[PDB]
Amino acid sequence: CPHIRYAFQNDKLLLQQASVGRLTLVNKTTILLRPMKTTTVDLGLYARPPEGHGLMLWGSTSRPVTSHVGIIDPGYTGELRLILQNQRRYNSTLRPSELKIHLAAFRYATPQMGPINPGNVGLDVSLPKDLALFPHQTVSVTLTVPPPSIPHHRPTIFGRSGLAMQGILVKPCRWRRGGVDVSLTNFSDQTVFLNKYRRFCQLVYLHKHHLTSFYSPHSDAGVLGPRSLFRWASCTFEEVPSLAM
Ligand SMILES: O=c1ccn([C@H]2C[C@H](O)[C@@H](COP(=O)(O)O)O2)c(=O)[nH]1
Repeated sequence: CPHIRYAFQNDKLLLQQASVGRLTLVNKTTILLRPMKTTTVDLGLYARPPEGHGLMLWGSTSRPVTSHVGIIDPGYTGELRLILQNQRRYNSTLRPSELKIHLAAFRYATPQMGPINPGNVGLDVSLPKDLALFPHQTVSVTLTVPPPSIPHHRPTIFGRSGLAMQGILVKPCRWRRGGVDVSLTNFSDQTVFLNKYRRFCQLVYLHKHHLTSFYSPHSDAGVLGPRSLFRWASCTFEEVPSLAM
């Protein structure tokens, strides 16, 4: 893996380290999460993945907060943001050091082809039926028609940022042979009506090397869960201050 070029400037976050292909930031200040609303963290972070790679952005905390897992497209030169949701019906705070923010790369592949719909990592997946997502509840839907097989890669499902901003998170998961149950959780106070054919998540083909059952400083259960640990590419971070905007 060639360098991940990056820039970082934000006095409210600490760069903890950039090690074995993962950069980790921590919050220096208290972050307040209102209930029933999105909290976004403007990271002051910019990054460009080497050829053949995308970037994965995720948050980790033991507090009752759920973060969107962000798929970062290779041509994206804007600022990175972390999108957070409050699990509780009261204010939740992340005191300094309670939030870790991780960025790391991965190889991905793209099929040439609803239900599965310019350089983006993920292909949009459409809703097979209308769903009403009531406030503070989860709704699940099954995708059974298998996506194209790509040698040495594994299909996986992630959310998109647009729905995350409206309080709707997708739990990322592997799309195995036999089908996948996709769970959408509404962290808002508003019932959201998603209609048939609406894009609701994205299919991403990770190189098989990026899923492992082994725990180490090279993998993390925070992305797709504890069965399918995410093992990022072993790239080097290279600071390029000019990238900051
Ligand atoms: O958590 C995220 C997810 C995405 N992005 C940026 C990088 C992506 O290329 C772009 C669009 O993301 P989606 O709408 O496809 O999620 O926004 C973020 O800053 N944070």
